[PDB]
Amino acid sequence: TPYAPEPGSTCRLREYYDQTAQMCCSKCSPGQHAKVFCTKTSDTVCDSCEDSTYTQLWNWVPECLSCGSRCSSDQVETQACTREQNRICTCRPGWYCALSKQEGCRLCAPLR
Amino acid sequence: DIVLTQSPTSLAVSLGQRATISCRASESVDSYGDSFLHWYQQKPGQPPILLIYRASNLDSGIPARFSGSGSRTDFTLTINPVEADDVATYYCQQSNEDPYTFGGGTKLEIKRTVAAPSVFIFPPSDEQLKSGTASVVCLLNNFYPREAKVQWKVDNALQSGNSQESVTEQDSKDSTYSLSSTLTLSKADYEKHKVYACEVTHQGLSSPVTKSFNRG
Amino acid sequence: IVMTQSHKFMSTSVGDRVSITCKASQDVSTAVAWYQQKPGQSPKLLIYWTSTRHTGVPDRFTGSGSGTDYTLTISSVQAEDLALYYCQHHYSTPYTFGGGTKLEIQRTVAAPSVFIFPPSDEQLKSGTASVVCLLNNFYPREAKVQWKVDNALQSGNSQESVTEQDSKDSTYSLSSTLTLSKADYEKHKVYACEVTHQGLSSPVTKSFNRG
Amino acid sequence: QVQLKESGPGLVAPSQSLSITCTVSGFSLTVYGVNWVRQPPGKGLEWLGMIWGDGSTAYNSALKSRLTITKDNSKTQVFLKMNSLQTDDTARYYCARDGRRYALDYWGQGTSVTVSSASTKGPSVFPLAPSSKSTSGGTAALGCLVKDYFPEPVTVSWNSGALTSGVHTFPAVLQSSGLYSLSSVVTVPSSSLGTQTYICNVNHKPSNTKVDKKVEP
Amino acid sequence: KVQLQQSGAELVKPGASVKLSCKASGYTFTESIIHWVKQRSGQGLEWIGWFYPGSDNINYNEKFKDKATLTADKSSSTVYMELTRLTSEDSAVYFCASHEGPYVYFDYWGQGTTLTVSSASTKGPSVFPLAPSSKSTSGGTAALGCLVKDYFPEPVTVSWNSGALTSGVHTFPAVLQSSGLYSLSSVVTVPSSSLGTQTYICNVNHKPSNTKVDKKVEPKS
Repeated sequence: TPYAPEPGSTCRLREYYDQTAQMCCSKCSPGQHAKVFCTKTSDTVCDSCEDSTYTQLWNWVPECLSCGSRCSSDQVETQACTREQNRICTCRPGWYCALSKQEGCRLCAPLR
Repeated sequence: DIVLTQSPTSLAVSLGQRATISCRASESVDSYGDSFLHWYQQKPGQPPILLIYRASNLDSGIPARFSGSGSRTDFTLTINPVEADDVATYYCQQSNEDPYTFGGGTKLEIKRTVAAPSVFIFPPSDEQLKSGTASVVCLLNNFYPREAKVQWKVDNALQSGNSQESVTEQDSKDSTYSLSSTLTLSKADYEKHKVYACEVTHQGLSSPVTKSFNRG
Repeated sequence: IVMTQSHKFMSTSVGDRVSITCKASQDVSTAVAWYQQKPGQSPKLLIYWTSTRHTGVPDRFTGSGSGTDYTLTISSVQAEDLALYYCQHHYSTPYTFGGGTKLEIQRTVAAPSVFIFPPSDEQLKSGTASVVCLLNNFYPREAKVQWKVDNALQSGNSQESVTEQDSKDSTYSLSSTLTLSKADYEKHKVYACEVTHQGLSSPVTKSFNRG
Repeated sequence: QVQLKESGPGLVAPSQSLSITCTVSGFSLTVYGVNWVRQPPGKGLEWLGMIWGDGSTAYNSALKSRLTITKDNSKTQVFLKMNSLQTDDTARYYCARDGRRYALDYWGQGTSVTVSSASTKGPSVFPLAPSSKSTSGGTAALGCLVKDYFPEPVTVSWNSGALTSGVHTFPAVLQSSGLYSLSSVVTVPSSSLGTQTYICNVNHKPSNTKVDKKVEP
Repeated sequence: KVQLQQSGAELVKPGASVKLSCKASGYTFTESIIHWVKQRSGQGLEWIGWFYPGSDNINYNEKFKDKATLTADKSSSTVYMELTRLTSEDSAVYFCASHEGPYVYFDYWGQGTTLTVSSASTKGPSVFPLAPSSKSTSGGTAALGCLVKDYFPEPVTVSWNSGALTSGVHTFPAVLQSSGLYSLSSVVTVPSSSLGTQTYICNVNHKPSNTKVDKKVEPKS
């Protein structure tokens, strides 16, 4: 609901301050992005994002992110790209990784 | 309305080092909770793109090497690693009271290891000769830093006040400059002289290098 | 661990199939890569994972085999298949390659073109002359060059240098660099280089005088 | 997807009417506000008016009586009309969108409005061909000089956009006669000097011309 | 797209230390691993450890533990390989290469340097021109060349017409003359008709001695 704010007191958590209706509005669940922004009367109207698009934090952005295209060959996905997470590629099955990177490392090695 | 002063106004930081900017505000721009500030970045020629869109909130799809902080008056945008293509102008905008006012902004440059120019001499084209003008291009390449003294010798007579220079910006991929000195002359004055040459004085190559093309 | 090939000098022609082998020292499973190393330039990537064709390289460079015996092959060998192919594994800390299995194309006979020309005047002023005689597009490689100065034999007065297989038509090219002292050149009148080759019906002697 | 195209007259006389049009796609103007931004050459941005979805507009502090920002919601456009153009209002005009609570995210390429009285003149192109002097090491250099054109914005491309790496466009300098000139420093590998035919082209929208040239070592 | 660039050429003496530089261009440097390999004369290639700079992960091959030292400064995106105890066996081409996927297949092969180890000194080449077969016009393919003579460092580059003409160009491998200085006999067979109405300049770029030659070749009568 469009909770009317009062100067000297901030909005509660899970509520942002729209600067078009000048009134506090709610923040909806991760994995769904605001299709129609908050207005004086209407609250946030947010719709789930499409495939390979996620949002891990309570958002109001009009567009989600994008996961990786593919893990190519000999790389099993260790975490599927659902609505609240990424596509973390990793090493080959039956091997391990000795290097490191942001998500999937740069040098594998046999399981010894 | 609100006035924002940006410190510094031009800085150069080498690759992989820290950078820091501060957009000081005359009035407390903190309306509710956290401060309302923006930290747009405009690359040379490109339209500005958003990063750090509310005090410290980071835009969706921006490298994590940026950051935001500060409230009320003091403000800070930190780029802990600086890559080659992080050369742009970083601005600041407040979103509290009409109207919203920008600032002068910074100019983050790259200081790389001293490079070596390569003077290239290009003669006038026959179409311009039949048009009645002569233009000779003593263009450098890959030189760094910006300081590079280019002078023209016409039969060992140094021309002065009859040439122009244009300098590009740092290349995004490798932080590279480029200079193109042009010497202009009329057709009547072109036929009264002879072989041309140039020199460089940048703190790269040991001595002034001369590339000379024979006349005709 | 060591990765070694079997033969070093695959000889073939246009249209035949080559079967460059590679045998590891352990159970290397399915890890191997094939490189083409045209001399002078830097190695390229042909195959990886023993069967995955790298982007760009032609379809004929298909890998095969599994386990410990791997085999590149070319079913439509063209002229530009002349290099040193290597195989590599991806397991141990010490990555090890092997020898260079060099392909070589065989063709019909060729007629060598013999070129002779005197040195330059400033070279004569320098102190040592050169009467280089070159053979162009000769095949078989077996071809003998001999030097006759005023119909007199010379031994130990010339060095020969020959190229590899030509990347366009699998031909050759040879050069001889006969050199004489400052005074020896003016001690004679007529020079000649003669060529004896399998593809020539009779030897051809190319000569020149002081003119 | 989201796309904002900005179109405006290249050159306008002083004290003449000015009209920019920003065509939007990918979002609904009924809820999203479009605001303009201006930037003088080599200067920091200065804000301009905004128009919300409802229609209410805020403006600047020093130009409050000069801008007439209006909207055509059905046509999906934001067109700005401005009057009393003094000579100091020469700049680029970016369209934009406040899709994130006025944290501007998507922008359109500016048209680089210029205010002057000189007539429009087309550019003269000279193929600044290389030679043995240019060839140094394993890299050569080719030039496509442009001279005697007005106004400033001119587009230069090489090989119809195919040639991208090793291409620079030197900033336009103000010729004392009152025109502009620039050159190119395209550096191609020397191993393929004979092959790989190189064609430069330049177009000047205010003068309505598209002139091509070919550079042969 | 990724390019790896090394130096031109060097020459040292037994018991020296030359620093091979490999500069990466196209991607970042906090994420760019670098491996070094050595191609000797004739035999097969070898391998040396890697220098992942972002995590500063350093690995060395067992054979080359005490010859190469890897170090880099994250200010120019370059990796330096310092060589020690350079005996006569180290005169070989040196390549720096990198992979893309997390397995290690060398797809980005940098240009090789031509390090040679000897106790002698460098010497500039002599670029004596060669006379075309004007008399032997019946062949129609009179050949002309540039007898590069008496240059010590093995790296030598004989570019013909500044790279404009590379069809039919032959660049015979250098010989070992009695004086101990290499020499080649680069020659191209130009058409007889175009022989007199076109310039066939040759360019010897001998990097180790910094010598560059622009000798001209023309028929004489």
